[PDB]
Amino acid sequence: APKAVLVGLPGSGKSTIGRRLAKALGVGLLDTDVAIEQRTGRSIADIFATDGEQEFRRIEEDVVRAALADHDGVLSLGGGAVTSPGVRAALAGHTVVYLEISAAEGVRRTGGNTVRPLLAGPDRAEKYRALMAKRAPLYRRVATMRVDTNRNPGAVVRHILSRLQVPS
Ligand SMILES: Nc1ncnc2c1ncn2[C@@H]1O[C@H](COP(=O)(O)OP(=O)(O)O)[C@@H](O)[C@H]1O
Ligand SMILES: O=C(O)C1=C[C@@H](OP(=O)(O)O)[C@@H](O)[C@H](O)C1
Repeated sequence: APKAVLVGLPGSGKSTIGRRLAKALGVGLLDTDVAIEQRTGRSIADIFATDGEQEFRRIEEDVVRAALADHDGVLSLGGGAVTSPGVRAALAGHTVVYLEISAAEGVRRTGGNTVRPLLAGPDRAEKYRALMAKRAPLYRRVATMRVDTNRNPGAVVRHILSRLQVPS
């Protein structure tokens, strides 16, 4: 099972922190979005565009569940994976690091030309707020560790490592 599962909104630092945390723990990084792409042979964007969000979530849930069983490193979940009840259920018992970000910094971090089905213009800020407001309690319910990332990646990682190692 994963040493740590990373959850957070897009732009919260999953890929950055994941790479750095993985390195620090001497383990591999798996991103569930990449495994979805690997397994389906299809882009995340095409599944959304053609098949729709709900089929995406079921695929995503299956991939999350397998990864929770087969991956021994740091696992990062796509931002909406916690909207699925069965994903939250499967996360029970795991080490789950919620990377928290404010709207304004998250907006700022997600601004370039990455294709994002649920966060395209115009009005990305509005859309970011709606995703944050809706998902905050969902991230909170699965998290075993809340990490404010609004700090330096290196710092965030030292904090995570520390908190993985010692009693509450
Ligand atoms: N702890 C942090 N503080 C400030 N900026 C960060 C931090 N972690 C990541 N970033 C920045 O946020 C952007 C997106 O980070 P990323 O790791 O791709 O988030 P996610 O993978 O959750 O979408 C990048 O520009 C990255 O440099
Ligand atoms: O917010 C979401 O629901 C999504 C976030 C993406 O993952 P990241 O959070 O890694 O960008 C990806 O799974 C898809 O576009 C849906």
